[PDB]
Amino acid sequence: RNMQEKGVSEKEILEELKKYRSLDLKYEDGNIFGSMCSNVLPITRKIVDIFLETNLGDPGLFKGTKLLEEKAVALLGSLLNNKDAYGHIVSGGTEANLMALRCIKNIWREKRRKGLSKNEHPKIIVPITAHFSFEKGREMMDLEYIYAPIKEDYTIDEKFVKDAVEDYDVDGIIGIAGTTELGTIDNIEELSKIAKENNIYIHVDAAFGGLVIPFLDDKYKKKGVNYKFDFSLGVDSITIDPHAMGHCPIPSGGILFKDIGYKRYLDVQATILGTRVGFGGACTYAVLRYLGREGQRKIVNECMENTLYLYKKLKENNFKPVIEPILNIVAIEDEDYKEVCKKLRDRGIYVSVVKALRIVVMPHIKREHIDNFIEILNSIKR
Amino acid sequence: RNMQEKGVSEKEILEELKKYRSLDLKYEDGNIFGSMCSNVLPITRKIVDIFLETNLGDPGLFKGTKLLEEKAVALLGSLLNNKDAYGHIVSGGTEANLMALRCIKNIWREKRRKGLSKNEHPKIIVPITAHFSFEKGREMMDLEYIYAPIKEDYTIDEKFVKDAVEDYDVDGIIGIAGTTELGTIDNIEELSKIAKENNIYIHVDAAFGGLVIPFLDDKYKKKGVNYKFDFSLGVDSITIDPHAMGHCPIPSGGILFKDIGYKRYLDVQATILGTRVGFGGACTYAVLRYLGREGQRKIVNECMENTLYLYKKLKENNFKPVIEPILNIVAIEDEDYKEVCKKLRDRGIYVSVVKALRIVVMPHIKREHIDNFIEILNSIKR
Ligand SMILES: CC1=C(O)/C(=C\N=C/Cc2ccc(O)cc2)C(COP(=O)(O)O)=CN1
Ligand SMILES: CC1=C(O)/C(=C\N=C/Cc2ccc(O)cc2)C(COP(=O)(O)O)=CN1
Repeated sequence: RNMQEKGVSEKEILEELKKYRSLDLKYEDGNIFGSMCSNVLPITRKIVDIFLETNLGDPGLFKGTKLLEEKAVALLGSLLNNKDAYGHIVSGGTEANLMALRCIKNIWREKRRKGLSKNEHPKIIVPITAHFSFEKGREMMDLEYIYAPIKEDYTIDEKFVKDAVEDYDVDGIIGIAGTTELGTIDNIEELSKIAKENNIYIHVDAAFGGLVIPFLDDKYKKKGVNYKFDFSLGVDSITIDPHAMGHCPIPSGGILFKDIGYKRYLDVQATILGTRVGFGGACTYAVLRYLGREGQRKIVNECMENTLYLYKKLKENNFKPVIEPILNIVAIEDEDYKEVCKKLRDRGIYVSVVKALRIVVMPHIKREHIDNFIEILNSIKR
Repeated sequence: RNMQEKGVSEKEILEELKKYRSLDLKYEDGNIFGSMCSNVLPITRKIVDIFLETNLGDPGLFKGTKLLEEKAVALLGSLLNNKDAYGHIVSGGTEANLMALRCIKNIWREKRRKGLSKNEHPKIIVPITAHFSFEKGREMMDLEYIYAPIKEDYTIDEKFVKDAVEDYDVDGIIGIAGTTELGTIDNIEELSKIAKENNIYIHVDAAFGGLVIPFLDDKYKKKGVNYKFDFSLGVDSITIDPHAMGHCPIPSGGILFKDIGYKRYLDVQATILGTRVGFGGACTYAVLRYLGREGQRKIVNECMENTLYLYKKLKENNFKPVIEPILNIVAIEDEDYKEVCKKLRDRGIYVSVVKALRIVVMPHIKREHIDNFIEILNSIKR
C-alpha cells in the first residue's frame, strides 16, 4: 503493498529491488533458451544513461537525439539496400508491424474514398506463420486477413498468393524474413514480383531476420533457399528490430518504408506511441557504428556455429529437429512437448513451445549451455 | 551516414554521441517550459541499469520484475482508492488510453454478437479537450466519437453528456483529470453518476493529473472545482503516467482497470506492445516507495508554488492567463502566439502552443527561470 505516508531510504529500496531481481533469470546464466532478446552490448548502458532524459515525442526539444534517430534509420536502410528509406526507431517489432498495417489501411482508405475498392475492410494476405502482433493489428484495425498456407518447408505458398491476387481485390501482402517459430524465410523475391505486377503493397517482417540474414556466411546458406528480402526487391516496408539481434536495449524496434512518400499515409507524429525513448535511436546508431559489418558478422556466425552444433548434437542423440536450421533457431519435435518443457523448467532450462520445443541460439547461448541442455534432455527422456 | 565494414572504437562513438547530445536541450537548463516530462529521480538511473536486461513481454523468465510491475500497479491503485485494481505499467499514456479504448470496443463487440447494440461501431463521448492519443485510437479502431463541448471553465459540459446518453446508445464516456492544454479537471463525479446509472463504461484520463491531484494542498484547491476522479467514484479505468509527474524514466505509463474482470476484454498478453521494458515497473514502485506521499506532496506543491508565482508575475505584467491555474499548467492569451513562440525560441525559451502560449511548471522550472521568462517576454512585446 500500500502507498505509505513516509518515504524510505535509497539503501532500503535498492536492496528490495535487488531481491526481486535475484528472482529473475539472467541471459548470461545458461537458463534462457527460448528468447529472441539477449544481453545488450555493454556500451549501450552508458548510452542509455546519456539519453535517458530525452523524448522523441517532442523532437523539437532534442534536436541531436532526433538526428541520431534519423542516422540510425539511415544505417538500417543502407543495410537493407535503400539510401532513401523513411522510418523510425520505435518501441519494437509490434509497433513497427502495426505502423505498416496502418499504412496499408490508409492506402485502402484513399481508394475507398474514390470508389476504387469493393472491400469494406483492407484485405491482407498473411501467412499462418505470422507473429502475434499481426493478430493485434487485425483485431484493433478491423482488417480482413486471407491466411496463406505454408509449404512443406514452412514457407509461404507463393502459388496460393498469386492465385488469390488473381481472384480477389487485395490491399496488402505480408512476407516474413525469419519466422518466429522456425526462423524460415518466405520467398520475398517472388512475393515482391506478384506485388509489383499487381500494384499491391508488400510488407516484410524482418524483426528478427533483418539483423541476421545480411551477415550469414555462405557455409550457413542452403541451396534452394532464397535469402533476398530487402529494398533491392522493391518492397514497401520492412520491420527490423535492434533489440532482437542488434544487441540494443528494449525499446529498440525499427520500421522502414521505401521512401518519404509513405509518410502521408501515416498521418491521422507518425508513430503510434507519443512520448517515447530517445536512447533506442542512439543505441541503434552506436552499436552498428561500433561493430561495423565485420563485428556483427562475427556475432551472427558465432550464433550460427552454435546453432549447427546444437542441431548436430540433437541428431546424434536421436532427437528430430523440425528443420535443418535457416537462422539461429532450432525446434525439436516432441509429442510430449508441453510436459517436457515443464520438466526442463524444473531443471533450470527454459525453452519456448508446432508440437516442438523451440530454442533461439542468441549470443548468450554457448557450447557448454548446449551440452548442458542435451544432458538434461537425455536424462528427462528416461 | 552509410553502414561501414570496419567498426569504430568506444571513444569515437561516445564522443560523436555526446556531440549530438550537446545539441539537445536539457530539463535542468531553464529552456524547456512546455513539456510534461522532466528530470527523472536520480535513483532511477541505477534501477534502469539493474533492470535493463529484462522483458515483461516474457514475464515467465523475469518473475521478480513481473512482481515489481504488479506491486507498482498496486501502489498506483492504492493511490487511486482501489486495492483490487488490475493493470499494467505500459509505454505511456497513449498505450494506456488505447488499451482502455480496446476494452470499451470489446465490451461493445460482445453486445453486437448478442444483438444488444444498434451501433455499427462503438459510440464514445469524448470531450474536445481530449489528448491526441484518442484520435489515434479512433483512427485505428474505427470508433465513432460524439465530441462533447466544454463550458466556459473549459471542462466537459455534463448536461450535454446526460442528454446524449438519453438520446443515443452510448458505449463509453471519457473524462479528463488534468487536460493537456490547460490542466482543468472534468466533473468526473457527475460523469461517473451518469455512467453508472446508464450502464456505460467510463474512462478517466489522468495521465498527468493522476500524480498531481491527490497531492494538492488545500491552498491550491479552488471552490467549486471538484477534485474527485479516482476509483472511489466507481469508474472503470484510469490512465496515470509515472513518466509525467512521477519522475520516472520513459517508458513509464500506467493503465488501471477497476478489477480483474476487465482482463477478458483485453484478450485478442493484455498490452499492445509485445517485448517491453521491465524497468518502468521497477522505477514506478521504487520512486513511490522512496518518496512516500510526503515526498510527492512536497514536489507537487513546490510546482504549484511556482505555478502561482508565474501566474502572479504574468498579471502584474499585464498578461492575460487563460484561467487561474488548476494544476501546474498556465497558458498566456496572445493573438500573435505563433510568432511570439518563435521569438521566444530564438531567445532560448521553448513553450508549446487555444490562441495561447502554454507553460507546464514541472519540477525543473524554478523561480529564476520564471523571472527570466517574464523578462524575455516583456522585451519581446516591445
Ligand atoms: C517475426 C517477428 C517476431 O518474432 C516478433 C517477436 N518475436 C519474439 C519476441 C520475444 C522476445 C523475447 C522473448 O523472451 C519472447 C518473445 C515480432 C514482435 O517484436 P517485438 O514487439 O519486439 O516483440 C515481430 N515479428
Ligand atoms: C491528458 C493526456 C496527456 O496530456 C498526454 C500527454 N501529454 C503530453 C505529452 C508530452 C510530454 C512532453 C513533451 O515535451 C511534449 C508532450 C497523454 C499521452 O501520454 P504519453 O503517451 O505518455 O505522451 C494522454 N493524456
